[PDB]
Amino acid sequence: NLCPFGEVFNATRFASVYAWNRKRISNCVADYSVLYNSASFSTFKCYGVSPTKLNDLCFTNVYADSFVIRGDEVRQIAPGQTGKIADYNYKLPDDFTGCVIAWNSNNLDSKVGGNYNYRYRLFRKSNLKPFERDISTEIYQAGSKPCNGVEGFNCYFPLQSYGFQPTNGVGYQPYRVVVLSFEATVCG
Amino acid sequence: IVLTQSPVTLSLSPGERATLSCRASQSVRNSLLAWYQQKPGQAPRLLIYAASSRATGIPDRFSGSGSGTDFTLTISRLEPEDFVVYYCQQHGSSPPWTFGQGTKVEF
Amino acid sequence: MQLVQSGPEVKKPGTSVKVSCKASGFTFTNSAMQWVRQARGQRLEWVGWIVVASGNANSARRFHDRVTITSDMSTSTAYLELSSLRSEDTAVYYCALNHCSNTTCLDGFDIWGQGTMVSVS
Repeated sequence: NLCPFGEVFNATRFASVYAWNRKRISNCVADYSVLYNSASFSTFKCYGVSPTKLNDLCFTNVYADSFVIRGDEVRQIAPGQTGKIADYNYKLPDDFTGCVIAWNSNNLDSKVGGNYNYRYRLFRKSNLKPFERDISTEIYQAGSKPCNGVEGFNCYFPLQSYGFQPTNGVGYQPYRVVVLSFEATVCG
Repeated sequence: IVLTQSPVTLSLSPGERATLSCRASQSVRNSLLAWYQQKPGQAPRLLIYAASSRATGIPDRFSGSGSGTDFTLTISRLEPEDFVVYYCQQHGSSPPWTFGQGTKVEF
Repeated sequence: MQLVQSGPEVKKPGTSVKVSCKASGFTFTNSAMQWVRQARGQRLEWVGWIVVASGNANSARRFHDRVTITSDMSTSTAYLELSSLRSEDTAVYYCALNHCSNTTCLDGFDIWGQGTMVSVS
């Protein structure tokens, strides 16, 4: 039986990067040839194992963390990387065993008039620990006086929605990013 | 929300004790009534933040006291360069972080 | 720790202004700039404020429909353009910033600009 990469990569809808969707993949054969030879994934490189060499090596648990980010911070999805998404939204550990697939999705996610469904965490007290999923939308306090969850000065809602437009440039287009992580029932 | 300040000129001698007060017409939320001074025609600068705290880099002789609506700016030692228009703030509310009329510290 | 502002612009009552305010010595964190318009011989006023990291501008009620107060984190700047530039707009425009001490931010607009003599001629 085949591993269900078709329900991840060819899915109808993704999730935003603060609530990044994680699905555990196990007890199946993972055919990676349809991923590498698809010729549609623009950004693809692999850490800890060569991508043409991981086809005949077997892991135990595979997590396919998937989200939608702007095309500039695809470089932020990397081990040992500092930035905005890599600190407040989705941090990869330094010992990251697995790899990242990012392809352009202007033709689906960037609708006419602006797409504001996708938000990213912008204000946070501390940087994220690796593989942390933060769902809380409490009104962030940046100053001394707490302001009890109402909007105002030094009271910022931490999720700023992306402005995704077909008019936007290549760096501002939405890129559906799928991140694979590896650790013995996921063979090739 | 509008902020009214108190006496429009402090016409009294140098080198003594003066009190400056901002009587708000609606209650200032979270006590955010920072105090600025602005010598006429040049850039203002901050003295009191969060309606009581002394600012970083600013020396002594100023004091913000009280919270809510009753409010005091306490200047201790009027040097000749403290004869300046002094301003409230209400950057606490939402919109119209309304200032004051100012006053004139006058000899 | 300095906000270098642009120079004066002598304008006309049909035009629009474009006032910039660059932040020197540091980069924009979640710093919440405000903008203060001073007609000479009058009190300071309030134009609007930008949360610089978010770009959520919010202008005052008399300025509700004809000033857009934009910011750019890439250049570490924050702009302002006021529409229709009436005869009661000859003033000095001050960009006031709240200092953020990383771990947190302050509650006071301490570092200011230097002014912009927006002249309506």
